[PDB]
Amino acid sequence: DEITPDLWQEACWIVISSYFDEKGLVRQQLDSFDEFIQMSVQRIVEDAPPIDLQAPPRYLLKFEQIYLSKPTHWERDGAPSPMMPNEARLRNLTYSAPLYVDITKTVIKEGEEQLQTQHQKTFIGKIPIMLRSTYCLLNGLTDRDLCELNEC
Amino acid sequence: KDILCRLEHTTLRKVTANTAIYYDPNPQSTVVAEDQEWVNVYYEMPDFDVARISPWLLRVELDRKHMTDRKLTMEQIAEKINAGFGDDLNCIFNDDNAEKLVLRIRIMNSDENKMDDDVFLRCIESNMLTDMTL
Amino acid sequence: VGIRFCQECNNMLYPKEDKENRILLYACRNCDYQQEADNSCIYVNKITHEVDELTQIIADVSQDPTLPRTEDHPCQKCGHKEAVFFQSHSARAEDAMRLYYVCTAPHCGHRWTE
Amino acid sequence: WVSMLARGGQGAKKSAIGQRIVATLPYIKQEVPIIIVFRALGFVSDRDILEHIIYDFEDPEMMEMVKPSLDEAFVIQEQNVALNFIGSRGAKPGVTKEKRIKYAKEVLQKEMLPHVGVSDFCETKKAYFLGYMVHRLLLAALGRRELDDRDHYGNKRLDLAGPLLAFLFRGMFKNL
Amino acid sequence: AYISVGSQPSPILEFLEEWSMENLEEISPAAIADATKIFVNGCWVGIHKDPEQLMNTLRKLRRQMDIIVSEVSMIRDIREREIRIYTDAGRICRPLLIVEKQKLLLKKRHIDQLKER
Amino acid sequence: GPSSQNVTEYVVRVPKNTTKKYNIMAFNAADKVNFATWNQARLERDLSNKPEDQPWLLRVNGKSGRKFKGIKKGGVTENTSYYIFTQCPDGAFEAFPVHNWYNFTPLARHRTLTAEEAEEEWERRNKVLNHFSIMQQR
Amino acid sequence: AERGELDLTGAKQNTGVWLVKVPKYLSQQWAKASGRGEVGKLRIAKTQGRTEVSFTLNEDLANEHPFVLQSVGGQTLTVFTESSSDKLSLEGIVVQRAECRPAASENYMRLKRLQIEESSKPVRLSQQLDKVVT
Ligand SMILES: [Zn+2]
Ligand SMILES: [Zn+2]
Repeated sequence: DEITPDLWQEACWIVISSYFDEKGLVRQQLDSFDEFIQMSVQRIVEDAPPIDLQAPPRYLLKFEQIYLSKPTHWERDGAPSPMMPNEARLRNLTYSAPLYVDITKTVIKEGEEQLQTQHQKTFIGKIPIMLRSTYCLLNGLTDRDLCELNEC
Repeated sequence: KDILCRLEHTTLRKVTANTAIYYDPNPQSTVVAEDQEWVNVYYEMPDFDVARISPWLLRVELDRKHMTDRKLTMEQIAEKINAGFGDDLNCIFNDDNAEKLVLRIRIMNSDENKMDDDVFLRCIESNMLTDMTL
Repeated sequence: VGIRFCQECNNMLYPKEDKENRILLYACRNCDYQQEADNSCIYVNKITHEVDELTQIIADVSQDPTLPRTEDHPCQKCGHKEAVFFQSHSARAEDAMRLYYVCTAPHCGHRWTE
Repeated sequence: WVSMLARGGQGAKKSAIGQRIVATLPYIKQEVPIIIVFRALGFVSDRDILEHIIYDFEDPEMMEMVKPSLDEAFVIQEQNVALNFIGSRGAKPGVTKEKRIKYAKEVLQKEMLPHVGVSDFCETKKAYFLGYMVHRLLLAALGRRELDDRDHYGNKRLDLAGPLLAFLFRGMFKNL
Repeated sequence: AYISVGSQPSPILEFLEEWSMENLEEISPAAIADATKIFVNGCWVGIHKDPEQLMNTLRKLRRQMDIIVSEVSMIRDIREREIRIYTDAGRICRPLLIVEKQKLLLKKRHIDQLKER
Repeated sequence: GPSSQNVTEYVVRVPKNTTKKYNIMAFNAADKVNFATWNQARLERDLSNKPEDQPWLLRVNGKSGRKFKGIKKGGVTENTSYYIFTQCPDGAFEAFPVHNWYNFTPLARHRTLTAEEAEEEWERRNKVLNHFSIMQQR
Repeated sequence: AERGELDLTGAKQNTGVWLVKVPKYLSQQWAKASGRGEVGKLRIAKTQGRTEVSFTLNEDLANEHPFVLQSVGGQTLTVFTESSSDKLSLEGIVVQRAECRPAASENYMRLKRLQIEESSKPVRLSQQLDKVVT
């Protein structure tokens, strides 16, 4: 109907409560990082001009799509394993996610024949991951789950 | 207050309402009737300019309030302009009774008798407004 | 005071006199075009430049929610009671505290100074 | 940068004309008169250039403000001449005129006002925006518009992790 | 306070074209005087002859989250005859309660619904 | 009379393909163009670059008449369309999409200072006197 | 008579044409029909002191478009065609400018929301992998 002044003080702090229940307090950090991973990284790869080689055969390389996996750590024996943030802190690791890109390689041999091969999910490096961001392991974990991971 | 005025710098720009340049080919019917009322009096028996006169005219309107504040007189301004430029320019001003204070300026007759004749008058206008000291 | 461009190459026309006719003319530099001058005034310099601020005011300012509105100054044209007032806030005036009123009635952008 | 020269300089010609507007384009050592930049864009006639700077010719005060700038670039009356003039000050000296004109077009095409456009058909768009910059400068000089405040946070942006990281990633991916 | 993350101005530009906004490449320079310049992310896109209706429409769309996202700034400088639209990242913003006719659009029903968040 | 309450209705036709493409030619209002004087008109592609990706060049009445240079519009009407309605005896309006938009600006025909010569005038940066006399020498 | 010469017969006939901007859906529907022979009817109603122009979409095509006129004094628009035979011709001179606007106020935005969604369909964004690529 309408909020009377006798109830405004409660009403306004119900509004403020819902804002923080949703946004939190580091939303600017997490939202900015999520946009960079979700959009900027893909845009930067898409905007890159295709690599043209000519020196005769002509080779073209195009980076199609970006993939990001969970923050992973590799043991000295080569076995991958998910990297918990607490393990990174204790073992002085960098909390990073492997970055993969789809690359299409088309070669023109001047014989009027075109051969196209795609190298799906080519490893191109590791991106440090902001904690509790959409691409962090802690994302979408209930408070009980976080405690099981020795995370506050 | 007399000492105050004698010290505070006063250039033409301070007491000048506006400056306009007209071609003014015929001095008699100079621009409009307002100048016609008093311009003729100077031209009924004119001196030092009957020989010739520059075509271009520089008309200066002087604010009454600013002139009164500094107690400046039109004759003094004409003498000051005459002193600064000597005979290079001819200055004609109306009487103080008229509600509008005007001061027509032209260039020497001898030159009329190389840059330009309108641009140069523009240079004098800026030169008089700022550099010239009243 | 006015500004003209030659009809030939649409460049700035500058004043010039002809000795033979002793009549003001406007001549284009890069064009050689000439035109008869009708204003007779090369230029006017306004030191005081007491430009009527009412001309500079835009009637759309009545739609500004942050401007104050007064019902004590009815519009002189349409008689609408509500009007919006504000100060010039224009540089080179050297002094500005007077209020400029604009009628709030739509389609009546009347502006005045008390 | 589009700048209006100060009136401090004293001269019969300088004082009479007034203050002239110059443009500091990127990759150019020295200030370029504004009207030359408009000529290099493809607008030669004074009416055309003023139509992009002054949107109301009925206003005489603003018209007199650009007159000193028109006289400064009166020598240059062709687009190619204007392009050569800008190229003469280019990042690297031009061995021949053809290289100078090509270099000047390159700077204007992409290095000047890139956000307006970076294509070869964006000259009209850049002329309007560059005229808006000159128009904005005239309003400030005429006192009709207040000078902008650097401390205003409307005129500020905060670079967070994303834009920060994206800036790094563009360089690294180019290296890759 | 919230810092805008940024979004593409394409949906806003397309809507402006669909709306009665004259493109900058099609108009004559004489028409710019009366009309209001439309800036999107600092790029002068065109001019509009009915700024008041356009701003109301833009505000309505952003409030309904139809074409304009929440973090998009629509500024009308009435004196300067300019409408500036901003969509880029780094803009600091804060949530404010909307008031229409000296009345908060926030009513008791919203508070009751929030109480059972 | 009938004009006070006249009502007119016409059909709209959209032919699939037309042998001739439709373009838009625009001139500045201040240019004061006059089609009556257009006894002859020649439209050819410019040669400055040295085809479809280059500006146009319009010449009217040969050298004697005004010369205009056309430039393709940078903006792309991806979310907009332009059509032309032409009156026909059948009375059914016909709409033809515009292939491109071109803006034509007049070109001056007078002795223009050469780039090499403009360098000489550059020494007179601001010491230039009697701007009128500059073109007299040329 | 030359290849570069432009035909001016249309201009000499004082041919008048109208320039109208239309939305994408109206053009898309016309494109969808592929030019069957009819896409709608334009209705013009003139009163004692006002004129009303509107367009009606074909009922078959769908399975009102009021027209707002604009002043032409701001520009001189003429239409020229480039025939496939390399014979440029001037169709005529634009005599009126109009704009087409939709009738729906709010429900139209739903179509735009889908259109924006369609425009953003090919906008690729990074994907998350459950397992590290091996
Ligand atoms: Zn000329
Ligand atoms: Zn009123």
